Amino acid sequence: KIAYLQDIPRTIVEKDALELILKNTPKEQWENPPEDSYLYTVKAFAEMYGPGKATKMGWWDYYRLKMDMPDTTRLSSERELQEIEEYEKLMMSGKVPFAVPGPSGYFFTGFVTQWKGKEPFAGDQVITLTENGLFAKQFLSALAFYREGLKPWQRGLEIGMAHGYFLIGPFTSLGPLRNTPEAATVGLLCGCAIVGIVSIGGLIFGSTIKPTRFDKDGDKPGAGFIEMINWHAVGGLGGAGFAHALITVF
Amino acid sequence: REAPKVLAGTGGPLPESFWDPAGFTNNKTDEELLFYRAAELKHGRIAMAAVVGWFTNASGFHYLGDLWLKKPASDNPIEAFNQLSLLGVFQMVFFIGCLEWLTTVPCPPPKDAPWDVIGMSDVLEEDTDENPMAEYKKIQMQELNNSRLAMVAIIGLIVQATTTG
Amino acid sequence: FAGGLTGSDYGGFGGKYEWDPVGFSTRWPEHLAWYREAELKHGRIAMLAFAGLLAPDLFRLPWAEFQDSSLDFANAHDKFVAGFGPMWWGFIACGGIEYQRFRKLGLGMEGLTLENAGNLGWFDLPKNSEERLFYETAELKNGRLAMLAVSGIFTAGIFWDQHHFPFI
Amino acid sequence: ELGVQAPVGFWDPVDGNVASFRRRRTVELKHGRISMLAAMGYMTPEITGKFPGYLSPSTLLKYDDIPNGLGAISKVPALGWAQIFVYCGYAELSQDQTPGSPGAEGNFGFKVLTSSDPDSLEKKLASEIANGRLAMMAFTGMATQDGLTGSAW
Amino acid sequence: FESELGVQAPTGFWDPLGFAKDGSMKAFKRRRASEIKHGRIAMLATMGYITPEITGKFPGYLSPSTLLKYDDIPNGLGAISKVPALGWAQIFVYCGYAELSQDQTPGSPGAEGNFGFKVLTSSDPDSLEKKLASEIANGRLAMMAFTGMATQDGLTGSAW
Ligand code: CLA
Ligand code: CLA
Ligand code: KC1
Ligand SMILES: CC1=C(/C=C/C(C)=C/C=C/C(C)=C/C=C/C=C(C)/C=C/C=C(C)/C=C/C2=C(C)CCCC2(C)C)C(C)(C)CCC1
Repeated sequence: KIAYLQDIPRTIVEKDALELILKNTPKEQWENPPEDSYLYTVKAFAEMYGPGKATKMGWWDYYRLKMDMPDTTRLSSERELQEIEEYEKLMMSGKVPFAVPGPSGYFFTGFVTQWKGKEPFAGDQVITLTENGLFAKQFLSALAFYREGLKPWQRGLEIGMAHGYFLIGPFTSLGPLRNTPEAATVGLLCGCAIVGIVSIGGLIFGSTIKPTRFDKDGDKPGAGFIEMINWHAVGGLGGAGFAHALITVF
Repeated sequence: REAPKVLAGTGGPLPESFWDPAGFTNNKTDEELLFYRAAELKHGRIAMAAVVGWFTNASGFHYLGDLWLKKPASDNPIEAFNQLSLLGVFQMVFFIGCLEWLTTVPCPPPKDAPWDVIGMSDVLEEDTDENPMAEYKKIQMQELNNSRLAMVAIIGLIVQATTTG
Repeated sequence: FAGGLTGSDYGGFGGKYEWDPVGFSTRWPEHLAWYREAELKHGRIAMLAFAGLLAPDLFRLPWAEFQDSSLDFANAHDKFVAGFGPMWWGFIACGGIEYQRFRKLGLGMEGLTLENAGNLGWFDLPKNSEERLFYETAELKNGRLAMLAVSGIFTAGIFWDQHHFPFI
Repeated sequence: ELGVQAPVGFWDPVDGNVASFRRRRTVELKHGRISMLAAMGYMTPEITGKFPGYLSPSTLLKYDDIPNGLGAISKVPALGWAQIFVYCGYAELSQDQTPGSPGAEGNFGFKVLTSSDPDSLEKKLASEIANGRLAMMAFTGMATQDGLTGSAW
Repeated sequence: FESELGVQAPTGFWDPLGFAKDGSMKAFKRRRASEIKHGRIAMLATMGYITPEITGKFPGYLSPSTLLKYDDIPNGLGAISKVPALGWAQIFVYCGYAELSQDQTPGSPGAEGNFGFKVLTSSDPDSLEKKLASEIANGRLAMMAFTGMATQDGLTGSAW
């Protein structure tokens, strides 16, 4: 075995502490401890003080030696070493022990979410719960923009109804004429104007970028997107009018 | 046990004690047992929020309901429900109705784990061997044991309130 | 764990507990005889202590000096020891019994080992060999509980000024 | 086997099977235990008095103010008997008959039978059930006494 | 299903509203379990009104603390507010067990009305159908009798 690790006096370092050092230190470093490693000091002293060597030390030299050796509490135990050796294995295997940020910190949720996607080198395929979970996937797929089997005008109508119904509120309330007796027809006009402006922007997008994911086969490129935008304008008008009708009637 | 093995190591005082002192699970099929758990977790998850909602309302924090009723509602959560404006209650029912619709029809949970309403099963491992993770069974215990306590707790709140104030 | 001492085993929902979360047994294995002897003797006295505080409230010894009211558990000690008194009658008695333990295990308690500890030899009720194991654990489990019980009795009774069985 | 006694045989002028007898045996032993607890339980508020005391819920320092064999109530200890009822259920839902593989075995938590004095099977199992039968009649007869024939003693 | 214990004689397969055109095979047993449970409750419910009418109210005290001689509690509706909530809780608990006993889950022996009473177990003399059909038929009569009895106690005001 290694020469300097045999018959080392307990006064230099205790048996349990030495075993803890040897466990913490990687095996390949036992023969020649590097430098600034407790094992390096153990070697540099056990080769000077021992049974066949200098058996006594000055009180100050021994005092300084006792403050260079580990104090039996600053060394990781077997379970902690297992924690590290397995945490690093998880991290390198592409799996992340799931954690959630909290009040300046994060709680470990005790879950192994496989992190690297199907393309391990792709940066945007790292799968997370909020985008790649079952609920997230089915929610995104079932949106009007993505729902299967919807004609482009249906997607446009649904999105427009949502936008037009919502956009009335910010104007009819806390608007310039929020306290007038009408106070809602103004909001209706402003919401219809916002719907028209964003529809014009969508028409610009469809006449410049021309997305072709909604076009049926053998059609003018971007025709599906243009139809979706026109029916979004129609749906925005309808939703704004419906919200105004509900506000006035009720 | 056979079929109760699908919900094994997940209940009892200690985690691996199938309690069932009524035979409610024996002779029942695997899908029925999974559906019984889906009912248990859903009750418990609502019970946990119910108890938290009860305490943040029985202490004096009913802002939406003090600002809608234009007066501080009574601390007693049962009596505060009556004072809460009917528009508020109907919207509360509708929001849960949308959530219950959303989970069931558009984004259904799997049929093997009908309680994965968020759907971690497509990114979770649950079967690896790491220590600093793969404690998902333990956090399943904490959800179930806490939720079961919340279920009997919230009933105690309602029963005592409706009887001995 | 701790020789063959019966502190663990038959100890609740788990068969064996083995509660030594400081290592006072592994660190000092030569004292497992002393520790058991101390643990048992603590339990027996505490059990007599708790059953003590209650019975004076009903019957009083015929010593005719203890036959006086107002001698609760916060003043009986400092009252009986006199200028001697009943407390020395008890202390002398405890000396007589404790001297017997010396004879059985030698003067230095060299014979004290991990199996004869807390075994004065008074065998009237026990029977068989497995019951002795069962009764030994039943002894300690009662004894350890009363050690914490009389600890709560003495502290709570004198702090909150209870001095009687509720000790509240 | 088991509770078959000596002065009478199977005493079945009405179960008479295996599985049905097993459930009936569980009822028999269960009723036997309560009566023995109740019979000795009723004699104690008698001589040795209504022993209780100490700070109890709405019954602080209550000297077991539930008098008479029925116990009555009036917010005196009998309302606290509901806590006995609740905690009796806890033992009835944790250490119960569904995991009680034999007739009415609770795995002998106290280990009284591990040579402490009771024994497995033979007279002890027969003595428990026979004593339970006597106490059940005694407790019922004691119930009649309190109702229309004064008190216990 | 057209050959179970319910078809007595005066009426055949009496399903005017068509619960059986779509009634699944397990749904029959589920609804049969509902019918058997309903009928047995009704028989107990009926006895529970006709018997305190002729036979006097219980000689006793009902609640040993709140002076209930069984005579201040009327036989019929309104007794729900006279009997204590705990005597109501305790009967609720007793009925609570009687179903949290040996299970009546779908497919279990408790799901077809079998629980283990066996007060009348004739030695299979072609009478198992007789006792079964009688229990179902009487339960059907008891349910109808109770609802009339409930309307008798309500519309008139008290008792009958
Ligand atoms: C919505 C209620 C509900 C449901 C559906 C379940 C479902 C389940 N539990 Mg469960 N549990 C609950 C509440 C519930 N739990 C509560 C509140 C507690 C705390 C005491 C527990 C404690 C518990 C333990 C300790 C264990 C289970 C287990 C199980 C599983 C086995 C099936 C079973 O036990 O019976 C399913 C059927 C029911 C529970 C029927 C519901 C109760 C019926 C209707 C009667 C109760 C009425 C009640 C007496 C009166 C209501 C008021 C009351 C609060 C006083 C199953 C998934 C076992 C398991 O999976 O472990 C591996 C197990 O060991 N549970
Ligand atoms: C809880 C009540 C209940 C239930 C669940 C059943 C269930 C059943 N009966 Mg049944 N039955 C009942 C009451 C009930 N019965 C009563 C009271 C009578 C006496 C008139 C009968 C007479 C009867 C006969 C003669 C036969 C059955 C049969 C059947 C079985 C097949 C028919 C079916 O699907 O019925 C389903 C039943 C229902 C869904 C009940 C719905 C009741 C509606 C909603 C209301 C009816 C009006 C009501 C009286 C209004 C009350 C007024 C009040 C509001 C004030 C099935 C197991 C047949 C059978 O066994 O075939 C093999 C058969 O031959 N029953
Ligand atoms: C809050 C203070 C507290 C009390 C008051 C308390 C009480 C008892 N504990 Mg306990 N305990 C903790 C704290 C407390 N325990 C903690 C933090 C842990 C996690 C490390 C823990 C774990 C265990 C285990 C593993 C066992 C155990 C035991 C007993 C026991 C014996 C009863 C009997 O055997 O007579 C009694 C009275 C044994 C067992 O039997 O539990 C029934 C046994 O195996 N405990
Ligand atoms: C707060 C909250 C939230 C959210 C929510 C939301 C987001 C909502 C929305 C809502 C909405 C946004 C709604 C809307 C609706 C709409 C509607 C309902 C509409 C309708 C329309 C109509 C009906 C129209 C019609 C028409 C047309 C189409 C054209 C012609 C004319 C007319 C009018 C006929 C969360 C969950 C996050 C959480 C918490 C709570």
